[PDB]
Amino acid sequence: MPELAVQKVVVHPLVLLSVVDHFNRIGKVGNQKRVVGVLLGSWQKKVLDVSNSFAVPFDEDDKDDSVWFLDHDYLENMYGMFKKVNARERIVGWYHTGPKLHKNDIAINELMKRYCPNSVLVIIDVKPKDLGLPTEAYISVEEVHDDGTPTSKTFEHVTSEIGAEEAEEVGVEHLLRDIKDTTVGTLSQRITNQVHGLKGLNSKLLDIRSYLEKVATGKLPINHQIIYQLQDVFNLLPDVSLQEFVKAFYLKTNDQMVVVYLASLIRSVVALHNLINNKIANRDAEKKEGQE
Amino acid sequence: TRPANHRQLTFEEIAKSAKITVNEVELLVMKALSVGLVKGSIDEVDKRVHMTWVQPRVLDLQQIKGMKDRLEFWCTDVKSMEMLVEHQAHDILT
Amino acid sequence: LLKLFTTMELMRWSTLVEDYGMELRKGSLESPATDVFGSTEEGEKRWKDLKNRVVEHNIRIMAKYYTRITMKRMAQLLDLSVDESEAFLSNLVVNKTIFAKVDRLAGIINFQRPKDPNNLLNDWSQKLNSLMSLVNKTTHLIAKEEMIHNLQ
Amino acid sequence: HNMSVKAMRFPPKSYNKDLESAEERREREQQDLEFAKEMAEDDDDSFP
Amino acid sequence: MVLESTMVCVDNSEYMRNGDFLPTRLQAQQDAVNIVCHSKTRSNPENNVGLITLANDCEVLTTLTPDTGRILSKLHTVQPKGKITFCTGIRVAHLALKHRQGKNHKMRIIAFVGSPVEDNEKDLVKLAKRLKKEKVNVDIINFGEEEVNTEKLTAFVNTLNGKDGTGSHLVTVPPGPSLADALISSPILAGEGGAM
Amino acid sequence: VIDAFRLINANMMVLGHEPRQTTSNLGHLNKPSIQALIHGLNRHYYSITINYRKNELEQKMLLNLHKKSWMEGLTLQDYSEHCKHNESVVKEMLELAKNYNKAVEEEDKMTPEQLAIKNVGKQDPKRHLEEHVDVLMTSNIVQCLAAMLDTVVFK
Repeated sequence: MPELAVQKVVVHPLVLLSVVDHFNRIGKVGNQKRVVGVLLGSWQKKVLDVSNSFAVPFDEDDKDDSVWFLDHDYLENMYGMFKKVNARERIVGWYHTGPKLHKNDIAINELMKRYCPNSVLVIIDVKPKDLGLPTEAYISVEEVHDDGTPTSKTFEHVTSEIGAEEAEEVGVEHLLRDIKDTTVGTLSQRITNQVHGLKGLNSKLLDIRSYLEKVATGKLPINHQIIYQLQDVFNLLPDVSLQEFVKAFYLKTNDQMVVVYLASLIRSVVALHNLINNKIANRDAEKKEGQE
Repeated sequence: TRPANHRQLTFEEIAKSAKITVNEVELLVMKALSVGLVKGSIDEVDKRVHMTWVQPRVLDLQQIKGMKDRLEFWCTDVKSMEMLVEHQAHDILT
Repeated sequence: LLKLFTTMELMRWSTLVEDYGMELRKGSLESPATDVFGSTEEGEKRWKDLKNRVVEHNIRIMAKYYTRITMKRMAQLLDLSVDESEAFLSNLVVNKTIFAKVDRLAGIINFQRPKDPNNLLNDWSQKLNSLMSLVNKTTHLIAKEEMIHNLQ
Repeated sequence: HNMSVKAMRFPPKSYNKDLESAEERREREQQDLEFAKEMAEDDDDSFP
Repeated sequence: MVLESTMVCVDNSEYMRNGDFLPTRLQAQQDAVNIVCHSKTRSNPENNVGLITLANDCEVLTTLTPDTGRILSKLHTVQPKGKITFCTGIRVAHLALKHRQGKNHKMRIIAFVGSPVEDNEKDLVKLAKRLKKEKVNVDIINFGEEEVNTEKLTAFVNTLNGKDGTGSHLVTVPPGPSLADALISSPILAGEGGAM
Repeated sequence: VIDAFRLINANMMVLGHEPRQTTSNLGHLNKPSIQALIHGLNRHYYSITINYRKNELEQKMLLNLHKKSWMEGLTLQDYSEHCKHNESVVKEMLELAKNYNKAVEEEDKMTPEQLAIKNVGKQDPKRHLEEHVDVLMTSNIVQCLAAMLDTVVFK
C-alpha cells in the first residue's frame, strides 16, 4: 500500500502444509480447482504474520466468472471457534491455491473484506516447480490513471517470504533429515546463492521476452504502461560510465586480493604448526611403543 | 536517438535544432532539469550535456520489435554465465 | 516573489530589482516592523543582505546542474564583477555551504567532488539494486495484464 | 595447506593403530551400574 | 415429507416498490417469505432454509441453516434496486445446495421473481437441462411479472417435467390487490399434494 | 520428544493377567519417566511407538526457505561498508598475532597437562586466528566473485 501498514507478509510453515493438505481434502474429482481459505494471523507494523488458516467451502463455475460461492456464514462461525481457543487471531487475509490470478479474485476480495480492511491474498502453489518461493502476496488497492479511465480495483504486489518460530523451526528441522542440507558449509552455501540467483533472473527476463514477443505478433493489445517501465530498465543498465568504472573496479579488487593473500597465508602457517605438533607427538609415541 | 555510451550532446548541436543561439540553451536545459524531463549535468566548459535519464514516451509496434531482440540478446548472456558457474563451481562446491 | 525562491531556477538581480522595487516601496512596513526595507538606518544593510540571499540561491542551483563552469559565464549568472565573484564565493566555500573547488588560472569552478572507488561502485550497486526491483514490478504487472486480455 | 594436511594424515594413523574402542571393562562396569540405578529409581519411586 | 434443502430466492428490483399488492410490494414480499419458511420447518422437524438475492451479481445473505429466525432477520434490510437476472441466481443456487450437512436432503429452490426477465428462452432451457442432470426442483412464484412478461418460464418448468407434474411447476399470483392469492398459491400447497 | 500411551486394565493385572498385558510391541527402553512408568509401563499404561509419513509434496514444500531472485548474486554489500569490515578484522589479526608468538614460546617449555587445562583467556591461541580467517576469507572471496559475475551478467 501507500500506507506503510503492509509490506512483509510472512507465512509460517504449518500454513503452507495446511493449504497443501486442504488441496487434497477437496481433492476427489473436485480437484483441478481453485480452493480458498481464510488466513488467521497477527501483525503490528509493516508485517502480516500469517499463522493459521482453515478451508471454507468454496465453489466456482468453470467457464463463467460471476458464479462463485463462499459460505461466509461458515466463516462467522469458525472464526469464533478458533478465537475461543486463541486470542489475538483476527482475519488478516485469505489464500487462493493458484496457479495464478483469476479475474474473479477481486470479487472474493470484497466478501472477505467485510471483516478486516487490508485483507491480502497469498497465492500458494500445489505444485513445487518455481525456484523462488511459492508464496506471492497481493493487496486490493485502487488508483487513477493518466489515460483517464475510471478508477479500478487492481492488485498490487508486495514482497513476501516465509519465517518461523522455535516450534516451527524444530518441526521442519525434523522433517528434512532425509534431504540433508547442512552437509554444505558457508562458502559453498553462498556460491549456491549466486548461481541460484541467476537461475531466477534468467527465467524472469525470459517471461518478459515471451510477453514482448506476445504483443508484437500474435497480437495482444498493447498496455503502454508495461512498455514504459521496460524503458527505465534499459536506461538503468550499467554502461555509460565505462572507462572510469573500469579503472576503479580493478582497484577495489586489488584490495580484495591483498586481504585474501594475508588470510590464506596465516591459515597456512597455522596448519603447518599443527603438523609440527603431530610429528612431535609421534616421536614421543614411538618412545612408548618400545619399552616393554 | 543516441542509445549508448554516446549520450553527450554539444551546445552547438542542440542550438541548431532548437533555433536559438548558445546563450539561451543553458537556461533551456535548466528548465528541463527542473521539471524533470532530463536528469544529468551540464559540462559547460567543454560545451557538453550529460543525458543520463529521459522520461519514457509511447512507442509503436515497430520499435518494440527491436526491443525484443535487444532483450533476447541480454538473456543469452545470462544463460551462458549461469552455465559458466554451473561448470566448475556448482560441480564441486555443490 | 516566493514562487521564485522555491523552484530551482536562477534569478536575475536586474529583473528582480525592476518589477519588484515598487512593491517594496508602497504599503511597506517601515515602522510597524522597523524598516523592512525603507530608510537607510538599517534599511540599507537589508538590501545588501537580500542581494546576498538571491545570489547564493543561484550558486546553490549551480551545484545541481553543473560540474564545470567558466568564471566569466558565472559572473553574468550572478550580475557581479568577474573579480568580486571570487571574493563573494569565499563567503560560502570555507564556511559550510557547498565546498566547490575553483581554479583561478583555469577560470573553472568544479562542483563535483573527487571521485574515489567507494563512490563509483556504490553507485553501480544502487543501479543494480533498483534495476533488480524494477524487473520484479514489471513481471507482476505483466502477470496482472495476462488476466484481462486472455479473459480469466 | 592442502599438501601438509595430506601428509599430516599419517601421525593420526599410527594412533588409530592404537585402540580407540578400548577400556571395555569400564563400559561394562557402567552397564552393571545402570541395572543398580534402574532399580534404585524404582525403589525411590517405591512403586511396583 | 423427507428432509430437504430449501432455497428462498427473493428479488430486488424497482418493481418491488409497487402498491398493486399489500401496502408496498417490498413489505408484502417479506411477509410471504416469512410464511413459506415457517411452513417448511413444520412439515419436517428438520429442514434447512436458505436465502439468496436475485439482483446485480446474485448474492448469498445466508447459507443453508435450520433457523427461520435468521431468514427473517436478514430479509428486513433489502432495498428495491437493480435489474434482476434469472441465470446468475439459479446457478449460484446450485453451488449453495451442494454444500450442506447430510446428502440425503432433496434439492428444492423456492424462487420469488418480480421484474421483466431479459434472458432468452434458449439459454434458460439449457440451464434446465443442467438442472435435470443435477436433480434440482425449482418453484417460481410470479409475484407480479406475468402481465409485463410473456412466460419463458413455462418452457423452463416444462423442460424439467418429462412426466412428473411436481418435478417443476410455475405458480402464478393474480396481479390485483389479491391479498388472498399470495397465501394459497404457496408452494407447499400449489403444485404438490402435501400441505403440512 | 513425543511418545504415546494407552492405559492398561489394572484390575485384570491384579487377577493374574499382569504378565498378560504384554501386547507384541517392539521396544527401545525409557527411564526418566520411570517415576510413574514403573507402574505406568508396568501397571497403568504402556509405550506405543511413533512414526512419520514424509510425503514428497510436503517435502518439496517445506524444503523452500529462500527466494533469491533478488538476494545475493543480484546484489552485494556496500563497498564502503565492506572496507570498514576488513579494517577491523585485519587489525584484530595483529592483536592476536602477538599473543600467538607468546604462546609458541610457552608450549615448547611445558607438558601437555598444563597446556590442557589452559582455559583462561582463550583469546591467545590458534582458535581465534581460524575463527577469523574463515569469516574474513569468506567474505571476501566471495566478496570477490559477486563483483565479477555482475560485470558479465548485466553487461
